[PDB]
Amino acid sequence: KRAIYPGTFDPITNGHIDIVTRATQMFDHVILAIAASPSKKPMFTLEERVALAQQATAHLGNVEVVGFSDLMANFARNQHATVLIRGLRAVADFEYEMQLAHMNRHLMPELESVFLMPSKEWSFISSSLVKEVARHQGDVTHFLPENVHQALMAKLA
Amino acid sequence: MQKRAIYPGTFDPITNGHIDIVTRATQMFDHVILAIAASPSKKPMFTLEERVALAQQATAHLGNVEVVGFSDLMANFARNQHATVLIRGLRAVADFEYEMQLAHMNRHLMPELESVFLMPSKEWSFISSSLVKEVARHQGDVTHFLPENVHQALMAKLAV
Amino acid sequence: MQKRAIYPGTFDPITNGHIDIVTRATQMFDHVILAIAASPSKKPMFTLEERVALAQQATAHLGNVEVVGFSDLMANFARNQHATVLIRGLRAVADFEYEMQLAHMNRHLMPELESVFLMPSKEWSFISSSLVKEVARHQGDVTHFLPENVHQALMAKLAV
Amino acid sequence: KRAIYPGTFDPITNGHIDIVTRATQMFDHVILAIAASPSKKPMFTLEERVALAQQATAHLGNVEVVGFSDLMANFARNQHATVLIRGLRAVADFEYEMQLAHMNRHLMPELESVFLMPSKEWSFISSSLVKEVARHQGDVTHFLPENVHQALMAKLA
Amino acid sequence: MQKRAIYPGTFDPITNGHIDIVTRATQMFDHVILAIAASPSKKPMFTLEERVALAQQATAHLGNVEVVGFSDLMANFARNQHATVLIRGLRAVADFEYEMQLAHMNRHLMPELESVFLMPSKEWSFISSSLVKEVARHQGDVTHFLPENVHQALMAKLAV
Amino acid sequence: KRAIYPGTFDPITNGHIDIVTRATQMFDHVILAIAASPSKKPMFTLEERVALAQQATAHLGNVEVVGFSDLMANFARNQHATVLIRGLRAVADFEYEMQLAHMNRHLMPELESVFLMPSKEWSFISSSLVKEVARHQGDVTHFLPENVHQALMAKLA
Ligand SMILES: COC(=O)N1CCC(Oc2cccc([C@@H](CC#N)Nc3nc4n(n3)C(=O)CC(C)=N4)c2)CC1
Ligand SMILES: COC(=O)N1CCC(Oc2cccc([C@@H](CC#N)Nc3nc4n(n3)C(=O)CC(C)=N4)c2)CC1
Ligand SMILES: COC(=O)N1CCC(Oc2cccc([C@@H](CC#N)Nc3nc4n(n3)C(=O)CC(C)=N4)c2)CC1
Ligand SMILES: COC(=O)N1CCC(Oc2cccc([C@@H](CC#N)Nc3nc4n(n3)C(=O)CC(C)=N4)c2)CC1
Ligand SMILES: COC(=O)N1CCC(Oc2cccc([C@@H](CC#N)Nc3nc4n(n3)C(=O)CC(C)=N4)c2)CC1
Ligand SMILES: COC(=O)N1CCC(Oc2cccc([C@@H](CC#N)Nc3nc4n(n3)C(=O)CC(C)=N4)c2)CC1
Repeated sequence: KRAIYPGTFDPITNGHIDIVTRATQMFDHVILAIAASPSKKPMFTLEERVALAQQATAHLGNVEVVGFSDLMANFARNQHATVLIRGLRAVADFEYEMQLAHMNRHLMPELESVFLMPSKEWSFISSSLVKEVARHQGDVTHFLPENVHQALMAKLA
Repeated sequence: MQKRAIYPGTFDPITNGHIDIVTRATQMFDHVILAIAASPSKKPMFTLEERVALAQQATAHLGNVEVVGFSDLMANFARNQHATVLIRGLRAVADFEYEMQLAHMNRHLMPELESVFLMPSKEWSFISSSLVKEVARHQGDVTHFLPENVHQALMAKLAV
Repeated sequence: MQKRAIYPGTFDPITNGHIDIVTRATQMFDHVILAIAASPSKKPMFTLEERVALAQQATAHLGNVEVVGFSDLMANFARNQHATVLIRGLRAVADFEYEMQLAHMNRHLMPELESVFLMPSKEWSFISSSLVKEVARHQGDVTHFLPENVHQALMAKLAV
Repeated sequence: KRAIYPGTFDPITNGHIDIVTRATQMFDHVILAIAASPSKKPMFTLEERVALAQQATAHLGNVEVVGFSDLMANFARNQHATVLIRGLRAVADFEYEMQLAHMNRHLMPELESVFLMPSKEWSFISSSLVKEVARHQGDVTHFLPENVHQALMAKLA
Repeated sequence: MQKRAIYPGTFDPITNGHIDIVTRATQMFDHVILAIAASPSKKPMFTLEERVALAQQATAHLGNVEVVGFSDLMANFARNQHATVLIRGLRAVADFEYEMQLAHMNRHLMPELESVFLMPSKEWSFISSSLVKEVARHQGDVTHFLPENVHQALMAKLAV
Repeated sequence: KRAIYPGTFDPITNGHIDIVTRATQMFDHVILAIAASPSKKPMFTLEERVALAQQATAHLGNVEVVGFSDLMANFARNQHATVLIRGLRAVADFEYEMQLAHMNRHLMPELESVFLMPSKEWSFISSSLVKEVARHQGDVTHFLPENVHQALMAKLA
């Protein structure tokens, strides 16, 4: 059973670590898939985001970190994945996830969208919120893996 | 991994929305327990025996579904059944809010039970057993939203 | 086009929020049926006869409003009345969710009945008949939210 | 009875066709009004969006497609429209529509905002979602009128 | 400014979520009235005397909290108590919608009473007295969500 | 008791005047704090926004208008404020406010986030909505203090 956990992960947070960890306890192999997403002008390049997520998930033996520029549904089919993992946060996210899931069901009917709920600890966090706090020199050590926190400080320095 | 998943609810009666969710669950987990609550807060339209018999007949074509009644705390029953995945459907915002509140409570009760939310077909996202019962009680056509055996049982129930 | 619109509900009692919606509906459709549900799920504070009489007096200044009681499925009554437009007010998110679920059900029941959502004045967006009744029962001033005849009937009802 | 159905329609989808069709069954004349909206940098020019919507609604005899750069409420008054049609989709849209409706009621009290619900078939779709799928080469033929699907493929080619 | 704030509710029973909110309120206002509704719509699990005694013992460490029962309209009681601040907790969207509707009503009833919304710790955002009671009734562990005296009273109540 | 009311206030509206007035009836001293926010490309410079808010709140004796580029929580600590005022509007805002409040509680546990509800009169308005109406020449005199309405007309002229 293969699952894909896609997103921009700019950068990967403890919220994302929590969701991917939960996914590895349910599925034999989890592909953490990072969207190149040039249109959103990410803070970190695709190569940097992949390296950070690789280092942050190295302790999980059944996680594979990959980058993609393809249509989500085509990438999932090409990874032989039948499960798509997304974390639920707020109503805006939930409504957007429902749009993506109905669209993905039209593109790949056998790809099942599965929603996980992160720990209360990471419910309110996002990569954007952590970057905004960090841009104004606020302490974000609690919200990120060690390697990511160092890379974020270095990027803003 | 040989995963055991639980899909709990009152299923009063089981609808095509429930069939959709349980079918999706059987496609990703080895064994699915469709768990029927014995004693809901409000008296159900269908007795537990009727709910269990309707759900069994409506899921008989799914080889890895087991329909079982339960009266314990859902998490206590899931633990006893060795289920490590809890399945719930999410139709709209109202569901999202309530299901998130239940998921945090269940994680406190049974941390090893993972809550997994699936989304039903657009065809069933606006239906619930309550809405179907209300429409049928008030003389509206609900045939499209139910398995045939449930449509037959509901007509018989409303006729008396 | 000579459109017939239906504005259904329990109207227990009719409030200034309902007056606002029905007034807007009369400005866009030739004939509006303000349809009162005979037998709601919970016993209403006002009997059907009181609800109909209050609604008639409160809308008497609107020439193209007809107040009528109904006990059938709302869509069955709309079809029988030759109404092709169903009017509902949308106050907040809770309304939006429930009304969308009802609209999909009604489209299945009567595809030729179009659901049209109107938004009340900011003055009435936070009120409901239930909230007005709860405030008045607990000795709060609700005069501003009701037509004069309803204010009189509610005071008489609570006095006994 | 004249109704106006405004929006950016960049490009017009089957969701928009469904709403305008429902509007023509209720009102004698429907103006489908396209906002020039240069600030949002549309994919299609105003002239292209008007031509696409004209072709896609040609089978509906009581639809008139026009472009506008004016304040919505002023344009509606100048079209002798007393009804404003909007389709409801998600909570974010509904909350935004409520803000526009209260603002429009202050600018033109006699302009009644009317909300329609699209078919379940088009509930999750938007022009942005269709463009995003198409930008990554996903099949969007189901979601658009034929002429629009050809114009979108051509624009991205 | 010597502000008097009111924190009203049914508190059936008082939870750690309520303790969190009242503690935050005591940190910003000179005096806080934790106001307990005498006669809720549905019969409470705990009598008013039990709710008041539990709330008093659970807030005894807060020097500027006064626990009082009330049966009037909340705004009428707040006016009589010279409270100018009304405290309510906001956990999620469902709360936000209902609390906004209540706040507009209270502003109409008592314009000089300002509604102030506080947000509880992440630890209690998914809990309510109703959810705690439902979990405990169905044999689930709720010790973490309650003050010790409430945990003791709830176990005694469910045992009989 | 000192409270801080932060935001971008680009420009300050009657919705903001209503919230700050309510705040001054509850707290001895209210700091209305304007975020420099260059990343959002505000219509008005920080100096213009501060001058407008100063003039619009001059009739309230216990309001101090200041600009800031710092992390919110650090600015509040440095102002000796223990209360943070935010107005509630829509679900999107409420969900975003909950994220900020949990983040601020991690950065400054003693800073209590307090939410006020504006008058029904200003519930649907925002600085963005007023600017959008004004950009298309719609009458926004009802929604802004006199000095702000003049400055907005002048800026767009
Ligand atoms: C259920 O999950 C998803 O459906 N996702 C896809 C969107 C998003 O990840 C991105 C973000 C930016 C760009 C991309 C690009 C690849 C690059 N570069 N592919 C892509 N495929 C899509 N896209 N975009 C959509 O916008 C909508 C859709 C149904 N399919 C993905 C989250 C994951
Ligand atoms: C995530 O799902 C859920 O959390 N479930 C449980 C609630 C509900 O199924 C019911 C309905 C009625 C009664 C019951 C009874 C058994 C009987 N008879 N057990 C039960 N277990 C609970 N209960 N009640 C709650 O009230 C809350 C909670 C967290 N756990 C279950 C849906 C499934
Ligand atoms: C879009 O509006 C609605 O859908 N309406 C119908 C529900 C409600 O008005 C009531 C209330 C109580 C009872 C009734 C009774 C008549 C009596 N007595 N008919 C009725 N028709 C229904 N009903 N119930 C439902 O429960 C659901 C549904 C889709 N159609 C109507 C609001 C209007
Ligand atoms: C109820 O509908 C609406 O109220 N609408 C207006 C907004 C939107 O269509 C646009 C989009 C971009 C720009 C425009 C421009 C024209 C161009 N170019 N006119 C315009 N008039 C407005 N605008 N913007 C607002 O932002 C708010 C408001 C109350 N009135 C319209 C949807 C329709
Ligand atoms: C903003 O808070 C609130 O608005 N409150 C009031 C409601 C509720 O506390 C109750 C619960 C049950 C009964 C009561 C009784 C007293 C007894 N017994 N008074 C009361 N006052 C009200 N009531 N009911 C309403 O139904 C609506 C309203 C605006 N004001 C209060 C929460 C606090
Ligand atoms: C509860 O309120 C808030 O928490 N606020 C902060 C965000 C927002 O005001 C801004 C807007 C733009 C930029 C800024 C800059 C200063 C400049 N320039 N400081 C800042 N501090 C933050 N920021 N951003 C975040 O994005 C998130 C966060 C928890 N703290 C503030 C509203 C107030």
